[PDB]
Amino acid sequence: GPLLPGQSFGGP
Amino acid sequence: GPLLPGQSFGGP
Amino acid sequence: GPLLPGQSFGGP
Amino acid sequence: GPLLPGQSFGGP
Amino acid sequence: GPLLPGQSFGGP
Amino acid sequence: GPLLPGQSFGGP
Amino acid sequence: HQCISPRTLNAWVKVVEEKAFSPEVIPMFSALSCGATPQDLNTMLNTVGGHQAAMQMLKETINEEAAEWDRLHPVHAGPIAPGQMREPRGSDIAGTTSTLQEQIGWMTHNPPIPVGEIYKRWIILGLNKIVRMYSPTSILDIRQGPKEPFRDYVDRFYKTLRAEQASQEVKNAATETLLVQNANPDCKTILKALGPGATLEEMMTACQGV
Amino acid sequence: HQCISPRTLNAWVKVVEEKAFSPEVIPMFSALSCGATPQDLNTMLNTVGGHQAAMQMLKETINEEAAEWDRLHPVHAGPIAPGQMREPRGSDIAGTTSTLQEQIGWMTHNPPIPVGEIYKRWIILGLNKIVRMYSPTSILDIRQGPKEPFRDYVDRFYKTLRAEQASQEVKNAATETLLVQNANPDCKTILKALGPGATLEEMMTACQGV
Amino acid sequence: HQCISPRTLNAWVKVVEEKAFSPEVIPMFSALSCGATPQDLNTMLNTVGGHQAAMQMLKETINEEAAEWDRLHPVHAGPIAPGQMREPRGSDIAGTTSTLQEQIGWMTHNPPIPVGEIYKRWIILGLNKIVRMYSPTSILDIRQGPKEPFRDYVDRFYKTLRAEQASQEVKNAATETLLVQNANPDCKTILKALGPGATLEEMMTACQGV
Amino acid sequence: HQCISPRTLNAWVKVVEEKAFSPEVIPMFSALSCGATPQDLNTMLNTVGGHQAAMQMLKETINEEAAEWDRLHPVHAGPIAPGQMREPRGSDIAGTTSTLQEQIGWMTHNPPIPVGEIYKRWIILGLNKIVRMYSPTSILDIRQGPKEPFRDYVDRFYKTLRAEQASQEVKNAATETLLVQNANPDCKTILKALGPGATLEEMMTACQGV
Amino acid sequence: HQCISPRTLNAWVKVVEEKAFSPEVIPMFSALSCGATPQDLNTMLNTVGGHQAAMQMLKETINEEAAEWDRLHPVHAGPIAPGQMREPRGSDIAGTTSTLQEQIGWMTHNPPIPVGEIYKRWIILGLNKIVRMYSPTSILDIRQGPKEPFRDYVDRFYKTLRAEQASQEVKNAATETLLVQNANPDCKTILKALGPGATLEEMMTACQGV
Amino acid sequence: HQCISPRTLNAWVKVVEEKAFSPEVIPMFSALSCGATPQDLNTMLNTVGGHQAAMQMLKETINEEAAEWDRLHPVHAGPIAPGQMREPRGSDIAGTTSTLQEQIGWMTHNPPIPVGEIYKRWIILGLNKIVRMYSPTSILDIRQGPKEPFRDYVDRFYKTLRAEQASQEVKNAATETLLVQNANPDCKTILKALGPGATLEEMMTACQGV
Ligand SMILES: [Cl-]
Ligand SMILES: [Cl-]
Ligand SMILES: [Cl-]
Ligand SMILES: [Cl-]
Ligand SMILES: [Cl-]
Ligand SMILES: [Cl-]
Ligand SMILES: [Cl-]
Ligand SMILES: [Cl-]
Ligand SMILES: [Cl-]
Ligand SMILES: [Cl-]
Ligand SMILES: [Cl-]
Ligand SMILES: [Cl-]
Ligand SMILES: [Cl-]
Ligand SMILES: [Cl-]
Ligand SMILES: [Cl-]
Ligand SMILES: [Cl-]
Ligand SMILES: [Cl-]
Ligand SMILES: [Cl-]
Repeated sequence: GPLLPGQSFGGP
Repeated sequence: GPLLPGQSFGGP
Repeated sequence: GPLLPGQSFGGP
Repeated sequence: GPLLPGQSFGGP
Repeated sequence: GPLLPGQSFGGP
Repeated sequence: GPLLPGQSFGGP
Repeated sequence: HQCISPRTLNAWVKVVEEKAFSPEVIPMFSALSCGATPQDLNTMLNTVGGHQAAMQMLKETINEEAAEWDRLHPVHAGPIAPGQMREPRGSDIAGTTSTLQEQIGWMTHNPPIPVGEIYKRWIILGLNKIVRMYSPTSILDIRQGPKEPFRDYVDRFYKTLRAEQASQEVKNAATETLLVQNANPDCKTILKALGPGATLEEMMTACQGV
Repeated sequence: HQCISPRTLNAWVKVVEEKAFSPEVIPMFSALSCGATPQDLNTMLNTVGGHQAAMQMLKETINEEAAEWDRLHPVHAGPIAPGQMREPRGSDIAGTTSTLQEQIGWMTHNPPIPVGEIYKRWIILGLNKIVRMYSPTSILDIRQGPKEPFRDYVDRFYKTLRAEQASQEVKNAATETLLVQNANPDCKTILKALGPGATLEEMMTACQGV
Repeated sequence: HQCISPRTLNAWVKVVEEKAFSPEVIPMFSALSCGATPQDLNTMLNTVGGHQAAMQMLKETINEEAAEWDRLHPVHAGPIAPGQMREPRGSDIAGTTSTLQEQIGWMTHNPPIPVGEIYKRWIILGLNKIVRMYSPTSILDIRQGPKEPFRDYVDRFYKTLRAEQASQEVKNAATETLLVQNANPDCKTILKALGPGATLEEMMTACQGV
Repeated sequence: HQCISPRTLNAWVKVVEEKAFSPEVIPMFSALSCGATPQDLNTMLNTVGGHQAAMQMLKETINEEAAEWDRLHPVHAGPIAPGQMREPRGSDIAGTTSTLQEQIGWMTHNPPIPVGEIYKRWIILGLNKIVRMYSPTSILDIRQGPKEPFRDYVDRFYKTLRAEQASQEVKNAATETLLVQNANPDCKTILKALGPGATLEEMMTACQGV
Repeated sequence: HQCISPRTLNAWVKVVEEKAFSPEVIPMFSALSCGATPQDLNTMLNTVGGHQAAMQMLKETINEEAAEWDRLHPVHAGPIAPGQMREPRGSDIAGTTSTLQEQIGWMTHNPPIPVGEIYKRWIILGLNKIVRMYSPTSILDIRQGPKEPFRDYVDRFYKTLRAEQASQEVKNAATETLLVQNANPDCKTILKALGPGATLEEMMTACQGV
Repeated sequence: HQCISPRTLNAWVKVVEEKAFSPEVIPMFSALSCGATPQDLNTMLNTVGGHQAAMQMLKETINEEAAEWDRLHPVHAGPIAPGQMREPRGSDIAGTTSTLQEQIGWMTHNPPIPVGEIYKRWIILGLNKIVRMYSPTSILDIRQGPKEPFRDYVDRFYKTLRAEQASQEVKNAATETLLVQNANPDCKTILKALGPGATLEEMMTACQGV
């Protein structure tokens, strides 16, 4: 599960 | 008959 | 006379 | 005087 | 601190 | 003073 | 292979919105679809929202041509040599059973297999059937009004004839059969006073200002 | 690697504004996203303002596919040889744990690791679930009105069928099951007077002008 | 051969919509159609909806020029050598009996057969006949009003003369024959007070402010 | 180095006008700014009229990161060898003390010094602080109305969560903590009747039509 | 030789529509016409609908320069060597008696014959005569109003001076002769209180806010 | 050398129409004018209709810098060697006494003479004097209203400071001198309750919602 809610696509 | 109704052109 | 009436330019 | 009145620029 | 207020980005 | 008033930029 | 530019999809989507299924949308389809792989062609058709009745008629026409290809170009079992490529089936030309890389390999082969041109011919054939069928006017219903300028009537005449079903044999003889006959009586007397064999330019010029 | 042109982002942003999550936005997404790295794909998704409910559903679908990739393509510990490259994990394909340079190295390798195509398949899979789910109409509710022209009803029929959930087995049999049944009584008598096995072109032509 | 860009078709379609058959549409046709194969030229003509009367007049003019080409460039029977190419017939130049590949082979031959330039000359010849014929004003009807500024009358004069039928011999002498004669009496007295041989710049300047 | 195309500046200026400082302007900034030198980046920021409060906050954030770079990458005195290049200082990465040619030489070196990517990270870091700070809504104030459709509330939920300050640890747990709790009582009874561990797709589907 | 892009014709047609024959249309003509052959230049002029009075004045000016070229560069009879090319006549530079291929051969020769630059100089010379002649205002009629802000009057002053006929010797001395004299009495007292030799920046700043 | 694209002139003409002489027009001028020869720069300035007062001030500033160049880079008499090139004078850098070919030869020489960059610096210097001079607001007149949100006042503060004349030493100390002082009393009490050395982000956040 790489993608996180409220976070840009592709992580930080 | 490759193309199917209600399906995108070019199959799945 | 290649071009025909009611036909696309350039024949069939 | 190449250019003519009522004629396209650059002659026929 | 290279960037200055009221000055273009990248200095003079 | 190359540029002149009322004249195109870059002279005639 | 380079991709469909965003301006090419944009122009294809907008021309389907504006001109619907009028005759001039087929040449602009073939122009925008030039050198396109079967995958690019399927993408162009898939971007069309609405008109799903015609898109379904387009699938049936493509399936008919693909079945004719399989009857005329039967496949042969066996392993593909390292230097060559497998023959395209009917579904392969339609991009259904084929990858983008195989479509390129066919189109750049020596000799090349223009699967894109073959698929485009099927699509254009299906689009031609939709255009003439969506036309609600026959060439027999194009009659010049009492005050209709001759150029406007001839404009409606050949616009109807272009989208007409019928056949090319009818379209070739339509001018000599129906044009002068369905003109209003005042222009009709001038055209008959010219004798047969007159060009369209001679007919329209004789009735100018009327 | 060359970058997403400003006209490509512009067209993707505007098509999400106009067409929302209608079926025709997936093919234009895949067309605009062609040859794109995972970083370019994440950029395309990040430019979408609003529709954050579907974007969150898109993240969950991508996380599901990435977990399936890690179960089917397990990583192996060890130092990478100087000539080669490390295998992409699930987060690597999604551009989370991978750099732009590694994504290029995978896509231009020999043999290449098309991480962009794999990620695009996950995104399109998540977008397909959103389109059919955001559809508020079943194919069973598409009935021809007493004066609805047959082409308009068939247009709503296949537009509904395209965005329908259900399954391809239902979509294949929907025409023979529901089309003629849910037509108005006057067109229905003509279609039954044609016999089964009639093409869509034959059905729409038989009911023209009604 | 690279294809007609979507902006080139778009600009050709819009200029036919806006300017119709005014004189300035022929130079923009030839500019947009530069280096175009006969297939690209036929595509440009096929994209024109409406104006089908003029498009039919265009076909007749092309058929006339193609028949003249066949009388002046008769074909010779025999097998084509492996290094060379068959001569283009009249229908071949019009893209009717020729393929895209043969048109390229003719245009890139050594010496080249510019079938595109030859076909474009026929189309432009047919377009020139339509422009002057669709003009509803003769140069004799261009008279300066009592208060019409001299520049506006000279603007209508040469706009009419450009689209005028007549012949180049008439257009060359039209200024010395009709310009000063059909000017209003107040500007006329000034122009006759200049003596013959005055340039247009001298005539328009002498009547400034009137 | 090739220059910022006029369409790239045009699109960056217009997106700042339209979307202001909403979350989706950072990804489009990074996309439009791809492969850009520090001089190109400073040009993009300098073209922004208005929003000068945020642009001043952007300068302070860049000055903070540049000072951290100088503490972590201290310079060393000495003459530069003919084959190599001087190390970039903090002001050099920001384009203040560096020329365009040195920025290119750093970005195309072997190994390369991606001064553009380093500067872009600082700008994006400063832009991220402005977006979340210009947000006037917390995730705690997002409650579903009595008749608010569930998709609209979830749309406002994740739109707020995306621009939320807080931290990623809060954003990860926000769905399990606040989503079902702040739903209206009628949708709430359905969601609790599903059991924990339900996906977003399962939650939105269970409350469809309500 | 590559062709005039559709955006180049489009921009030239629109700038003639909008700005007519204001001074700023000549530099944009020369910019859009860069590296253009005489055929491309004739195409640009032929696309201009309307303004046929000025286009006829443009033909006369070009015919004058072409006659001067034939008197200064007389032709010599004799066969052209296989390695070289015939000299361009006056009509050859204007694209009248020359082909596109000969124009290219002249422009890419060694030494090159820039027939495009020579023809462009004639066209620009004819366009310069039309701009100043179509100007209906002399620099002597530019007087500052009682409440006209000084910048607005200086704006009308140099806009008039740019399109003014007269001569460069008059334009050079116009500021010292007419600017301060034709200013309103309140700004006039401030400017005379500065002493001669003051720059324009010093004059406009001294009268700010008045 | 490739030419100014029609989209580059179009964007420069429109940005002068819209934004006039606001600070953000200089960076977009330098961006659109990148790698431009002195002839391309003169073309960009010549396309500006209106604002002829500032264009005349631009000529005087360029003439001042050109005279300084001639005093600092004096010319030397003598024949130019076949392998090299003559030094550019002041008028040569401004494109007045130099050809396009000499400007290219200077810019591509080894070592190169960047006459375009030198001329651009003079133009930008003259444009910077026009922007700050056309500003009708000092930083001392920027006071926060009784209900003016703190972000709006800080937005007007730094927008005024950017276009302010004064000097960089004043702009550097303006925030510590005038920002908190000219805030309304309610926000002022909060800012003084933070202590000196507070960042802009800390000041704007402390007064949020007021
Ligand atoms: Cl549509
Ligand atoms: Cl194979
Ligand atoms: Cl009709
Ligand atoms: Cl949106
Ligand atoms: Cl690796
Ligand atoms: Cl419906
Ligand atoms: Cl039309
Ligand atoms: Cl052959
Ligand atoms: Cl008229
Ligand atoms: Cl803005
Ligand atoms: Cl260095
Ligand atoms: Cl909200
Ligand atoms: Cl016009
Ligand atoms: Cl020759
Ligand atoms: Cl005025
Ligand atoms: Cl302007
Ligand atoms: Cl030299
Ligand atoms: Cl203000």
